[PDB]
Amino acid sequence: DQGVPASGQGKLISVKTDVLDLTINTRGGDVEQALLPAYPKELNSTQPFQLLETSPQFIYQAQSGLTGRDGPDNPANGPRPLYNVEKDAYVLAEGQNELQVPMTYTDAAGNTFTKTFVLKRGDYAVNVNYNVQNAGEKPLEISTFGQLKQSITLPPHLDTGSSNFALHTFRGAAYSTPDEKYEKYKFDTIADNENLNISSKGGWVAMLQQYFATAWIPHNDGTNNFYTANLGNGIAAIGYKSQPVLVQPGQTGAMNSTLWVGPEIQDKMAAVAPHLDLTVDYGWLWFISQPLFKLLKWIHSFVGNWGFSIIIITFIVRGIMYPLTKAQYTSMAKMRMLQPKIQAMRERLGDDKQRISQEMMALYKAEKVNPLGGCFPLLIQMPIFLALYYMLMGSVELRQAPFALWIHDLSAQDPYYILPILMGVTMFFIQKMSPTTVTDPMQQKIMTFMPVIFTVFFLWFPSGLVLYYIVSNLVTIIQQQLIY
Repeated sequence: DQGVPASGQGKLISVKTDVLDLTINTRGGDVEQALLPAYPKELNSTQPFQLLETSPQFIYQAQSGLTGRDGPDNPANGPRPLYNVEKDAYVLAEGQNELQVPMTYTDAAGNTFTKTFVLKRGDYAVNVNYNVQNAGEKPLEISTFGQLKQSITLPPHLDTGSSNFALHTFRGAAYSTPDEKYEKYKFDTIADNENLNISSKGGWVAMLQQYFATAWIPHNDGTNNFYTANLGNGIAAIGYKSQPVLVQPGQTGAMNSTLWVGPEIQDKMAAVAPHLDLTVDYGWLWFISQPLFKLLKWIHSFVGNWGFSIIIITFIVRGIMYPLTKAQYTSMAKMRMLQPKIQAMRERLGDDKQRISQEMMALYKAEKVNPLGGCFPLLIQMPIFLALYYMLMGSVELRQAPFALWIHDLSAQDPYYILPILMGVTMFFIQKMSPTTVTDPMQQKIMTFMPVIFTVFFLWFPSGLVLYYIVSNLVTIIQQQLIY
């Protein structure tokens, strides 16, 4: 049950469905390229997104085969199997929901091995099935393997735009085990030859990027061997080897596995394999971004527009936090009332900062007013900002999602940078109509600059996030115009 073959030269065939465009090497049955038509390469582009790729500058393939004592893919048994395919192109026909691509190989002793890819319409989980006919008079020991192979360094077009994200979206390997429901493996750890070597009863191995994932999900009754491997020259690998299966003389056997190669849609992935939906990287705030997205998607089932759904989610969470905003408003009201007492205490005590502080903090403690003051609503807005940010940057459904007028991508920044200036205009409205609890000119000096510093803040942030806080502060303004 040991030994994974290297890539071999062979005839290439195409396999097309409505959502997948695969190139498959007949030697071994590896997927060398995979295109997703339902996801354009970039906004306003007719090219499909390229997930798997075999290129001189970059490699990313999903390999599989039969290893073990008698597995033809085992290098100890010779060269990789050169399967025979009847035609070079396989297309999903109209009215047909399922497409099968069989590949056969007969060894010198008469044993036949059939690798058949089974695809279905609108489905990103491709089934890789094996059928082995034993011709000899002693059993065959066969083990299923599946390997994901990719260059460690992404090709130059990797990064642009002056590190718009302070921390990039994750790109690397990951796996799941009945003991560890989801763990991540860095390519750099693999590059240092510190490899994974664990057992798992079921589970899956995977490779991840911002919006798309590849994964091998074994289907057997034994204990698999999940592994990573530094193949060298900057090529990382993760995969699995199944428990060996015996095939007695004159008997036929069947081995199954599933390959996911598509977008990180949690609803669709959770049905293919348990915990597979966790491949989406919601950052450290996973426990709030996943609920936020689930309800945002729930709103999308009614409105049908992701931007308006973000406008609605702002109203929802402005309502859940209204007692907190009203308590802070009550707190800030009493800070305005105590300004004459704190100026009179300052002129009574003199230049004694310590007892001025204790007396100010004690008077603040008697009638509950927040010592943090004006930056407390900025403090509690810090998790929701990061939560919504990781939700927009991690949800494939929001990728290239339009809103209205000049916004055709809620996940991307405003190309005209008009939304970040609009939010600064609303903040300039807020600070002017509100008493803004000004007491010292030094800290007040930066408060007049807050509209523009916070404008250039949102200049490199997703339009869907800027949109949220735009209508969030329109709710703030509408409240104080209706009270006054």
